[PDB]
Amino acid sequence: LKLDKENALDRAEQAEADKKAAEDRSKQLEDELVSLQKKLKGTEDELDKYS
Amino acid sequence: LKLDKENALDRAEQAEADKKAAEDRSKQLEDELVSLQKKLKGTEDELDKYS
Repeated sequence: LKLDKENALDRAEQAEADKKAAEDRSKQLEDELVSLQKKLKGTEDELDKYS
Repeated sequence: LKLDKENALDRAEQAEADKKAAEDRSKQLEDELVSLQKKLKGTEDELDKYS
């Protein structure tokens, strides 16, 4: 039916939306691995300045 | 419609595979962000130890 495709599509479309959300989380987490690594190296560069 | 439950189920399997690859990345990047944060706090608490 249209309801089988709509439910399978709601799963696929929501999975694409969840891929957007999962990608939003993973890309933001990669941006924040850069933020964390950059602030880790901010702190490391500052460790040397304080050391 | 009739085969779009199957096309959208396979699309859901792929979209779930890609949301999962993005989410598996979100988890790996979360583990890395937390590892970087623990190292950042390692360096930040050490920035204080030197400061």
